[PDB]
Amino acid sequence: GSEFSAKDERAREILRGFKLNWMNLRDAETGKILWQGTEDLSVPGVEHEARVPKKILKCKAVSRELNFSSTEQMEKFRLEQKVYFKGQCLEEWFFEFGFVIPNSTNTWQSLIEAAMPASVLTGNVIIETKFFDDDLLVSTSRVRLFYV
Ligand SMILES: COC(=O)[C@@H](N)CSC/C=C(\C)CC/C=C(\C)CC/C=C(\C)CCC=C(C)C
Repeated sequence: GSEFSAKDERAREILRGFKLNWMNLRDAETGKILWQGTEDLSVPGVEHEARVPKKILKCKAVSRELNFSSTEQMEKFRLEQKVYFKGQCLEEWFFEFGFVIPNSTNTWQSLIEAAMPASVLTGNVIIETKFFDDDLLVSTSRVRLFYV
């Protein structure tokens, strides 16, 4: 039993004012779109799914582009992602956007390098994402991946 702090309140404000507008993945060797979403995969407390083309597992590198809106100002917007296959953490990724202007829309591109078959991976891979503003944890969200 504790206070609902100033940090608890601001983390809640950032979450209620944040939306992921769209996202896509491009083959980094061709610049061509492999997968697009408009579903907000950022939303915590819902068990999200993504159905990506199995040919993605072939790519040496993919670029990921996010477009997001934030009513609240953020000093250092950043993501930590862990990739799980049946509970084993296979990858740990860090991406930094930086300062977010209040009531702004923003585009963010990152590069992911391909560090087992689609038959086995499909439905057994979870990406867990932690959304921070510096050291304030705003949300934790999870996406189960399928290769189709
Ligand atoms: C085994 O699968 C692989 O990852 C290999 N193909 C190597 S790499 C390719 C990239 C992929 C498939 C991972 C893309 C990531 C996804 C679908 C998760 C997107 C989630 C977010 C960007 C988090 C959204 C949350 C916010 C903004 C708070």
